[PDB]
Amino acid sequence: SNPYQRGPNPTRSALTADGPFSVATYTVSRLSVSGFGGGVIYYPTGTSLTFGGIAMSPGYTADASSLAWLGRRLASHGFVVLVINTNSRFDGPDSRASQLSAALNYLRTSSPSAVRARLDANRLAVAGHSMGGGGTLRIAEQNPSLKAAVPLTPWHTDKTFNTSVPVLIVGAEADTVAPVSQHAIPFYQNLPSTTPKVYVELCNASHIAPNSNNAAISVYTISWMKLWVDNDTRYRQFLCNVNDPALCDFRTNNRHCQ
Repeated sequence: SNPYQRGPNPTRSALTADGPFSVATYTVSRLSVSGFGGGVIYYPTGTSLTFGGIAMSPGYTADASSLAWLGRRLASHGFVVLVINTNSRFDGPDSRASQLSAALNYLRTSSPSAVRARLDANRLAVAGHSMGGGGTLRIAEQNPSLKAAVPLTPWHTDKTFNTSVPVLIVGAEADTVAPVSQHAIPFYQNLPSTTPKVYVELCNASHIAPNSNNAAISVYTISWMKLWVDNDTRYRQFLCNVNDPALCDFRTNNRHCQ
């Protein structure tokens, strides 16, 4: 058996709404922590099981509420999710990477008792929007023990990231803030050919598509986290041999399908 498998057999429809786990929230004040700006933890309740953890970063001038829907969505499918606020809303992508690192260390070592009781500190991943997506790529470079990384409409002025962490990038076709031709697609192509990687492009979507309920972002983020954080091969079906009308491009080296 797989000891990390959680929840019933998935259907695509089930991954476009909140999942089977009830969700509690814990607000982390910025005065209570060092190395990042606090944020909000979404985590399963009404259960005795433990789950993998995810640290998520918002983008430039944005706060954790810009990703609240996705933190709740992920936690409801079986994850402990900390959506951070940054020390300053103006911090850049590599500063955001440092703060994801501090947030992960916090989850593992000094999170509240109710949160720590649901976390398997051995299985952690990262995600982030915009400059927070650039920070996701950088921390994946810095910490190869992470299980997965999902940069959402990522922005960074560096374009080559040497990481072995499995990466799924979400680009937005019509993005004029981090245009896919200058950001998402170069990040995808410049990742090592030996790293499991996937690129999905949302049809006629803008840079802020990740900041509100989005069925495609839901399906692919849940599935990538399930497959790699939980070793849950039941979610391969949503990531292999895909034809999704909400997508106008899908690329992969297919290392995750077997």
